[PDB]
Amino acid sequence: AKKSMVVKNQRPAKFSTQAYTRCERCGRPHSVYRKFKLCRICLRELAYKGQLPGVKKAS
Amino acid sequence: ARFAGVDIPNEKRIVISLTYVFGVGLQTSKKVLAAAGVSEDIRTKDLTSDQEDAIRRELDGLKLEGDLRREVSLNIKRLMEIGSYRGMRHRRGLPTRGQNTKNNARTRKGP
Amino acid sequence: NRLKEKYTNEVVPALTEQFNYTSIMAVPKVDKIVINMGVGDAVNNSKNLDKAVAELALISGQKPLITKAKKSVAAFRLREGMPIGAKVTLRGERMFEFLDKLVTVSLPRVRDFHGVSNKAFDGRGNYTLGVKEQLIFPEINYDDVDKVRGMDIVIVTTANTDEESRELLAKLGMPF
Amino acid sequence: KKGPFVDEHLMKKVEAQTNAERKSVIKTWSRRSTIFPNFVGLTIAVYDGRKHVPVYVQEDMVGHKLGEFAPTRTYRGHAADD
Amino acid sequence: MKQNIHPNYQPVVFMDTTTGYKFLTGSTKGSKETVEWEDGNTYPLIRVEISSDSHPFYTGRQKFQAADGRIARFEKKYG
RNA sequence: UAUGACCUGGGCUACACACGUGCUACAAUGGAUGGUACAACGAGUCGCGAGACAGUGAUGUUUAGCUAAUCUCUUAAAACCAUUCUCAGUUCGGAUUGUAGGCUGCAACUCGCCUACAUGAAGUCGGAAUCGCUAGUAAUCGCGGAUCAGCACGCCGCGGUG
Repeated sequence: AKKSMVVKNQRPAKFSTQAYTRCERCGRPHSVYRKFKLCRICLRELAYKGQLPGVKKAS
Repeated sequence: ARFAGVDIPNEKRIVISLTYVFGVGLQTSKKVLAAAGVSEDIRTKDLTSDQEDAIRRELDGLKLEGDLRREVSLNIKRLMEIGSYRGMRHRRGLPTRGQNTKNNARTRKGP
Repeated sequence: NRLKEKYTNEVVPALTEQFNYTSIMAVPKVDKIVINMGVGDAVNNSKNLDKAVAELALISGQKPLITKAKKSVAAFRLREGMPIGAKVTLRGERMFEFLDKLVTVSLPRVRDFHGVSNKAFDGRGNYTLGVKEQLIFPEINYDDVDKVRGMDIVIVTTANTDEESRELLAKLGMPF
Repeated sequence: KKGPFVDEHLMKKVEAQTNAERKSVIKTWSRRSTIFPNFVGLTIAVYDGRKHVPVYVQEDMVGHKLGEFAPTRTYRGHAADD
Repeated sequence: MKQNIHPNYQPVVFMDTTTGYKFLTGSTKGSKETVEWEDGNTYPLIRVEISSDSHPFYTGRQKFQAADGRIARFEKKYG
């Protein structure tokens, strides 16, 4: 399930109609910044630290 | 005749005096507003004398208003049981968009 | 009239084709109409029906009289009463003052699928008919037709021949 | 529409049963089916997921997909509706 | 007739113009008025110029409703 | 040897019914008549995508420009005058529908739209009550992201009026 839901979209499916992208830590569903290739929820787990020029204190 | 002679109102344009009528409207009633050259007209309590006589068959392009009735009828009443995935929903009564009928669409859905 | 002449001369062939030949003075022939509201409905006020009597004076066959029901219905409590729905009971050369409406005006105005009424079998050469609204008879009907209260239309031949009656009306004006 | 869309393997059963025999059901799959005028007068199955529905076709069945051939959208139905 | 018909037959000064085919008398509508137009209380045009074939069950047989029916619901090359 | 899976479509969104739930209306400040002027307005020559265009619009037909303090977006609306509908279930009010088309994608019913058009239901200001609103604050109008092939009234921020 972590591999049918992490490894499966890593495996080549039909199209973008089928293999919707997400971050590569945990294959979490949408609300995913494809402009930065990472989930909101998983990128938040970084945003504990944050490597971004955005202001960190929840503007 | 009569099609254009049916149930004259005053005070209006012929376009609203034909959307007023079952059918001919904002594409076509403005098209024959111009094709009979009417253009508001009336607001008069007089249509014309003879742009009627133009707009008998100039109006009679829609086939037909009674066969709009028999066009909904002739369409769907053949179109009953193609599926009947759509006909059953249309005539049982829900708006058959494939529409989310959980709570709302309350009037046509029936409370 | 006009359909006297085209009647007789146009049925002189249909004399021979249909039932009687040689009865050249007395062949089948129309009788009359009756034109009635007959709605019931009198128990509300009877006065709206007393504007249906002006609808029958408006269609203007003759004097718009009314009938009394034989028993007064317990489900309608109307206590026999004379207003029930209107009456003419119009006949003759007044029918011949009335039929060109039927054949070249009335239903060719209302355009409702040539008004088929083949169901109208009155046993012996008579033929019923009804109507819902009347936008018929120009410059007489309008500004009070906010609801046409109805009318019924029954033609009747002298003959008992139903199909020759079908050829007798449907001889002229109205297919079924 | 422009750039049409149609079945493939049971298009090869349109062309494998139109020529041969108009009889049998199919373990179908289609959200991607149509109906041609030649197709009328035969029997095909509809894949709900358990019941490959044996429906013959009439000309009324215009070129929809097997996701809407017959309402195999299982919803019971006759209990509390409308 | 009644004597002095206090009901209708009242003469509105109009015309039962063409293919209603009536003129004017003690009369009020439709099939009743008279048979002539060659003196003309008003002149015979105001109603209509096309006959009972003005009914669209027969107006040159009224097959102008055709074509309809077989393009319902599919003679097409889509999908 | 199974609650672990590959495929396949149907469910996941289905509806007798309550509250969660915003917009739209009921109207003349509207609704048509036009031509405004504005902050935004971020991704991008990976993609946005001209005054090149068939148009009713989806989209092509061209993609000009486009590594953005270039460019298509980015020309937002009310205030503006022009005519009427100045009174009404109302040029209404937009429930559908039947379609007739395009876009997306391998495929638009489940399980996206959008553009027509025709019919255009409620609805004529909202029980008990509730909640919010002491400044650009309610109210209000737009823009973008937002997800994403497709797809966002409420969904983030910014400001236009007040």
